[PDB]
Amino acid sequence: TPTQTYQFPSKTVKTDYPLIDNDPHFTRVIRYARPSDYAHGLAAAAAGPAALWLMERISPSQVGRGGFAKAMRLAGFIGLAGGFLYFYQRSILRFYGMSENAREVEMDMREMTDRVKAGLPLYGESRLSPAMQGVAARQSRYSALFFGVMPWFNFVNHNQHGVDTAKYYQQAERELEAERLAREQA
Amino acid sequence: ASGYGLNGGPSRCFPFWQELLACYVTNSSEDNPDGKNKCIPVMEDYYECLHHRKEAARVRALQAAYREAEAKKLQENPPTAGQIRNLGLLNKEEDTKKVHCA
Amino acid sequence: MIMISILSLLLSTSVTLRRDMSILFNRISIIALAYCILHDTMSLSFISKGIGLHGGLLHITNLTQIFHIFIFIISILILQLTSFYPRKVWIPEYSSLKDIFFNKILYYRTKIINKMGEHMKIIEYPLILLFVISGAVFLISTNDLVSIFLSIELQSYGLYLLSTIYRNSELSTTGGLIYFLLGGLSSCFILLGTSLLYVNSGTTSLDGLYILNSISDVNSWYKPYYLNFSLLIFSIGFLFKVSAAPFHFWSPDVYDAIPTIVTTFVAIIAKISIFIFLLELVYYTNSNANSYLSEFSWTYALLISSLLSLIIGTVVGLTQFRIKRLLAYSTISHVGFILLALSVSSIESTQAFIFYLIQYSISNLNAFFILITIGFSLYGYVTNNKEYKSLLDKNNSPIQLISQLKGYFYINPLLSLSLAITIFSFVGVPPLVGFFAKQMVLSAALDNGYIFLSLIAIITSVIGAVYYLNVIKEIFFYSPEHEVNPVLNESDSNFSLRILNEKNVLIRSVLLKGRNIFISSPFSITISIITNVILLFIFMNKEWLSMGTILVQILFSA
Amino acid sequence: NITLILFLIGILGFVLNRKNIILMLISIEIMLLSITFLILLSSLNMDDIIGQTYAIYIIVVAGAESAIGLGILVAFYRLRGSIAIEY
Amino acid sequence: VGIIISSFLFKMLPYGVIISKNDLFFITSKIWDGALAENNHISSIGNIMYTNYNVWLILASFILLLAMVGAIVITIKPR
Amino acid sequence: MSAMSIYIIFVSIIAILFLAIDLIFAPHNPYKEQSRSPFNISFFIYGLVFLLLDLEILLLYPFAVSEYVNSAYGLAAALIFIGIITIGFVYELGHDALKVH
Amino acid sequence: PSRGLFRPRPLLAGAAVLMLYGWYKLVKGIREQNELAREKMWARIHLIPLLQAEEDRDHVRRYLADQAREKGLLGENIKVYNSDRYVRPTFAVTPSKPAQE
Amino acid sequence: MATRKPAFNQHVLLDTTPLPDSIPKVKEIGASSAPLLSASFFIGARCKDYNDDYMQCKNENPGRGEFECLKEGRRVTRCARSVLKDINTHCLEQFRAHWQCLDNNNQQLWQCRPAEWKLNKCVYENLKLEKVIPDQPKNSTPVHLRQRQIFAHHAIPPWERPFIPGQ
Amino acid sequence: SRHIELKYPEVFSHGSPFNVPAGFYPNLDHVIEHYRKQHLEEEERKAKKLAAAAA
Ligand SMILES: CCCCCCCCCCCCO[C@@H]1O[C@H](CO)[C@@H](O[C@H]2O[C@H](CO)[C@@H](O)[C@H](O)[C@H]2O)[C@H](O)[C@H]1O
Ligand SMILES: CCCCCCCCCCCCO[C@@H]1O[C@H](CO)[C@@H](O[C@H]2O[C@H](CO)[C@@H](O)[C@H](O)[C@H]2O)[C@H](O)[C@H]1O
Ligand SMILES: CCCCCCCCCCCCO[C@@H]1O[C@H](CO)[C@@H](O[C@H]2O[C@H](CO)[C@@H](O)[C@H](O)[C@H]2O)[C@H](O)[C@H]1O
Ligand SMILES: CCCCCCCCCCCCO[C@@H]1O[C@H](CO)[C@@H](O[C@H]2O[C@H](CO)[C@@H](O)[C@H](O)[C@H]2O)[C@H](O)[C@H]1O
Ligand SMILES: CCCCCCCCCCCCO[C@@H]1O[C@H](CO)[C@@H](O[C@H]2O[C@H](CO)[C@@H](O)[C@H](O)[C@H]2O)[C@H](O)[C@H]1O
Repeated sequence: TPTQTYQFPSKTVKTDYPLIDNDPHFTRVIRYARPSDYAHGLAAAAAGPAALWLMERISPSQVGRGGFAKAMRLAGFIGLAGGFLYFYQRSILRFYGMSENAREVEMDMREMTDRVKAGLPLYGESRLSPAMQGVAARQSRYSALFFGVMPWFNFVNHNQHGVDTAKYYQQAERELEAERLAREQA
Repeated sequence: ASGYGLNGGPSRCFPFWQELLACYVTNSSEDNPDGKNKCIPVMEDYYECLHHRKEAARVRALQAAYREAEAKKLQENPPTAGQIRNLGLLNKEEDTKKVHCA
Repeated sequence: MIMISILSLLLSTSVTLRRDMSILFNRISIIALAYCILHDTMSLSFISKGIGLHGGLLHITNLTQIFHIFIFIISILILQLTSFYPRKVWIPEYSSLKDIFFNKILYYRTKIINKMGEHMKIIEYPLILLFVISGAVFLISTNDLVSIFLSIELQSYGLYLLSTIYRNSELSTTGGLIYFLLGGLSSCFILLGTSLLYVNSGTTSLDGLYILNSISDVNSWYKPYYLNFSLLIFSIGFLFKVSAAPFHFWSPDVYDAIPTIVTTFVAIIAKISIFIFLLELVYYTNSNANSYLSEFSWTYALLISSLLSLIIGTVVGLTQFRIKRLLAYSTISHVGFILLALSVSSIESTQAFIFYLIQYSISNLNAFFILITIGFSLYGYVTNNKEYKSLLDKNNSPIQLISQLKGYFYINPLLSLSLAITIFSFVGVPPLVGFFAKQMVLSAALDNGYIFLSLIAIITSVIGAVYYLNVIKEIFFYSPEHEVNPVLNESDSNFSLRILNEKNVLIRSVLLKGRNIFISSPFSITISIITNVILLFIFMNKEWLSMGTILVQILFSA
Repeated sequence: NITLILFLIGILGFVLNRKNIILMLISIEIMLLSITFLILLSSLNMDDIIGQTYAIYIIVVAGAESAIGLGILVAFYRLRGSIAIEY
Repeated sequence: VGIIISSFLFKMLPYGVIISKNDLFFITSKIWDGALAENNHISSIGNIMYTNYNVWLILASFILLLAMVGAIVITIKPR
Repeated sequence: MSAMSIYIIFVSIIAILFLAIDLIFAPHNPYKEQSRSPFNISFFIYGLVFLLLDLEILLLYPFAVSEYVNSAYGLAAALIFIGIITIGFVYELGHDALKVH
Repeated sequence: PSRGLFRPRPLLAGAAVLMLYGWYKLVKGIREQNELAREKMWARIHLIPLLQAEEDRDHVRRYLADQAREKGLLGENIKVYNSDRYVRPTFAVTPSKPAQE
Repeated sequence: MATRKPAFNQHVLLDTTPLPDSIPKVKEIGASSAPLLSASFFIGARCKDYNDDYMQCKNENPGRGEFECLKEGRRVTRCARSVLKDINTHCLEQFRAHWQCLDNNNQQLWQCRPAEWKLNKCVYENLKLEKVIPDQPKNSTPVHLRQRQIFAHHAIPPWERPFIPGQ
Repeated sequence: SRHIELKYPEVFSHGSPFNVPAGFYPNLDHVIEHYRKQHLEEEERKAKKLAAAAA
């Protein structure tokens, strides 16, 4: 127990499900993503180029020989762009508590409690300064709520995630204690 | 109020602003309407840190009383500047005594 | 996503100089804006007065994301005007699924569809709208003085470039010049206002200014007179940019001078973003205790602008004979209604403001769409009127006079009735949607004690209804001076269309006359959907008005 | 007091102008300079580097409007042949 | 216009802009903890310009980007 | 006085003396005894692109004298600022806006 | 009459190896500068408390003198800040004239 | 007074009023800038606890630390005074040789390594005090113990050897 | 509402970390405790909401 589980003032948002992280790391968002997120992301992605093709067949552009091929590559880039942003947003809303995250709470509790008992920092270690870690956190907190305008991702290992961390240390205490007596009573 | 100053930081009035934000957030809510009234003095201290109007007013008065008091008392021998440039030097102890009038 | 779309479209546009590729850059802009709608649609899963993002320089609110979606949809509807050719050729023999998807039609489409028209040849036109949209959705989300200034200029500078984009038009270059010059003086007032805020407060954050204003509102060496003075100058700049009287003289001239495709966008999007930003500022600058701070409220200028906008917009419009000057003045009297509900800061007025803004942005869009479609329909018509040969920039604004709509009822009855339904909505006639909007803004003001202003609004609504009715008298009360082109139906003048199956084999060949040319479906369906919304609103009102009741409940909540 | 005098000068440039549309470009810039100079002098008085940053961004936007404005003035001149108002 | 505008705006300014017969003098002294690694103003602007307030840089870069594309589109003859 | 001030005055004085020789000594004589054409758009573009790139390069100078603190987070943001301005340059290269080729 | 002194292959190889050698010497030097800076900072840190302590007694001295000078002149002390914090003076009372000199 | 750097300062205001008798008195340090930098590492080797208590104390009283932390400041000036006295009593010959070098070298330590190395060997042998720069890299020689200094204006002679405490 | 809730409470963490004089920054542990209470109350309220209604 570091004795300061909540160390930074954080914004509380009225949502419907428990908050896991105000700012998850990019690798965790991909890791906790459900296979439905993959279908949803790819479905949206293909929708961009497919809309341009369908719009070509029905109302023809009357362009010259290479124009449609250039346009399809641009529609294709915007498909992969929008499709990955939509896929990444679907997973992050469960960390934010803005989508049903019941499965993800279980995964998170396991990973962080298994980090605590391994002696690891809960969220990793940054090559950035404590102060730059603070600046980064204050930029990516609830950021995916703004992808329709500006894209931002978390690539910094900081410890400002909006959550009291006592629960992680409490379960690690109760899990080492559960295994200690079993190891010594048999 | 930004917290970053001209020399590498922080800003001079930033302590008063955080003292003001702390007061508002911790004493004023929707339950109690007049909690913010404990913030009135703290805001004046921050408006005063930025603009220094009340301090200027104290000094203009105190300076007018000081000048009207030292313009009428008898003067024995005012110390020359060269004497007050030798004050506290390792070889001019005579001039330090004259400056200190001890 | 808007920023990923701008840079990607920019890179593709940078390496091309083909003007035939404009059609497809506008189509990809529609698809790009649809992804922005799907991302902002997922950003509505929380109840919050606001969350500060990116270092507190931005914020997200349910109202901010709701109106980011609205801006993207309004932009998508306008973008269609450059994504599809104005007219199409349709035959009953090529009308099935097998035909539209598996078969193909061959014919000389160039003069029929206006393939090389001016609007279909600006490559960076879809790009510059995206730049304007970006500054609009930033204004809505700004939590800092600096971010406000940088966002307002991003929007303003792109609007100037839109007005000047038809470079061969001596009317568009003048209008953009007028707009940039009077718009720059407006920007100084916005910059003076924010500068005077920071020098008296030491802060650039809106929330710190809100808390400084909050503590000052209690019924000594530092009395906060600066906030209501600074916001007053700050309001003059934004009053100009929405063309509220008396700072209104530019709009009739600029909206008349630039092409009609352009004025659809220019005359709609700017008011959507400016009015949203003002609402939150009016709410947190309110006085809950009547003191000497409340006697100098900056919101009085909005109450005087509303009074002046109601009078000027309806009285000056009486003697207008140019349709775009008339619609410019009609917008001024509509912002007098919008400004009256903003100035009364009440739960009811805020709900009335959200409805008036959305419903009017949608309805004033139909008026522009109908005008553009009417001009593209006179392709098969000829006129000998002398007053029409003297017109200028007849391709940029095909319809410039209300005299040109004389007898349109005979030429196109439902297009005429669609414009009738839209115009009567501007008047406020029930059961039309525009009535329910003015109803909510009259009931809000009356319940709060703005009875004198409400009486002035219903008097000018009669005066403004005079010039609305004059447009209707032209379309339905007189015979048309426009007559069908004699050559397009000579009985010897036919164009051969070929029907081809998948592997380019001639299924059929058809002989077609000018009677087989019609309006493109993108413009006919868009007009049809909005006219129906104006007409059938009293059967579909629950979720539109419920959204506004919930948005205002969060803003006033606690 | 210098910042307010120059703000008047830019404003009086619009008061005294019936023919120069160039001088309205100049008077907008004098007004931007006065407002940036005010922010800059109040920044030194409050030990705040954020005022210097806001001044920098006002200089960038000010140049960008100069580019956008003189470009539109060039588009207008190409077709009109005069930048003079027939008063 | 000169009388009215000046008579209003002057009151709005802060005390330190209008700070300049007994007269006030501005006193200054030295500090040591706040002088350890003093930065020039550009280094201080740089310390915060690309991190804490980076959104302003992003919006200004797009304003310059607009002034580039828009000015060329309105003036040059394509190709 | 400061060296900068005395330096500017001395440069100013030398300029006066060189000027004086011309007025004092060089010979003097009392006798000191309308078309329109379009100008190239290129002249506008040279100042336009200079003004925009000069501002952008200026905005990068603070980064160079604050790199130890900006570090990796600052590098990233400065690279995103470089990339946006580069895309605008590729546009003037793409449209030959400079009209040089 | 081709000569190897201007053949591209030897020139690029020679130019490349020069750049790598200089980039090796830049890597080592800046690493030494950054360790010289570490020793300069620690040297000023060990001196900061003695230097600040002598400054703090001087700030206590003048403040207690100014508080007394007022009580003897204006009859009381005018409170400037509602808080009890020590704020370093912005303005000071000054003699009417400087030392003769 | 204000910590702002002055731009148009032409006059100095002195105050001959002494501290009140109630405050316990202290004798201020009389070493100049260059002697203080020669002994800066020796002072931080011995006074570090007191130097840290003083900074920690002022931190524990925000806005009120000039007052309320006087006794601790008096402890830092007595402890630093004890190190300056000790160098004078034992290391005077090497101590002056070092800081008079820094006088003509922009007060830059890398410029005067040979004098410091001889002073480091005198202090360590007489006062057991050693110069430690905290958090120095472990893959390389300490910069202060390097035979070659790249940024030195004058080359360090090969026979001048860096003092390692114990060899 | 006559009360404003900061959209960005993380402003309490603002401030240059360089050339900081001792005793410059105020003690804000009571601010930290106010924002800790608020996080704990929403966590518990939601926990009551989706555990007493899911059984
Ligand atoms: C006249 C109209 C003017 C305004 C126009 C704009 C109106 C926009 C209305 C959008 C309302 C929000 O619509 C919302 O979309 C999101 C999209 O993920 C979905 O909402 C849902 O998303 C996620 C899944 O991704 C769920 O886990 C979450 O519990 C829920 O919020 C629902 O489909 C709907 O609740
Ligand atoms: C006539 C045009 C067609 C009708 C136009 C209006 C249709 C869309 C109205 C949507 C707004 C109201 O509908 C509702 O509002 C709230 C406001 O935060 C949002 O609701 C969102 O946050 C809440 C609270 O965490 C979640 O429980 C909910 O799942 C989520 O979607 C959504 O936006 C929408 O679920
Ligand atoms: C010859 C025609 C002369 C009249 C023509 C115009 C009048 C048309 C109908 C006006 C109805 C009277 O005006 C209506 O009266 C009721 C009470 O009586 C007011 O109810 C009240 O609301 C506020 C809020 O509590 C009260 O502070 C105030 O005492 C009063 O204005 C309504 O706000 C007002 O709208
Ligand atoms: C820049 C610093 C301030 C200036 C310092 C130097 C000032 C010098 C002023 C005196 C210059 C005298 O220079 C002298 O002027 C006279 C009068 O024009 C000239 O005289 C010339 O013009 C006159 C006009 O009436 C003729 O009659 C005369 O025949 C002819 O030579 C001389 O050829 C010239 O040598
Ligand atoms: C970090 C640095 C990155 C550098 C990136 C370099 C930019 C790469 C993309 C831009 C270059 C490709 O874009 C290309 O530009 C050239 C040069 O004007 C154009 O060249 C062509 O058109 C122009 C204008 O009519 C003619 O003057 C020219 O003679 C002709 O070859 C191409 O039509 C365009 O497609």
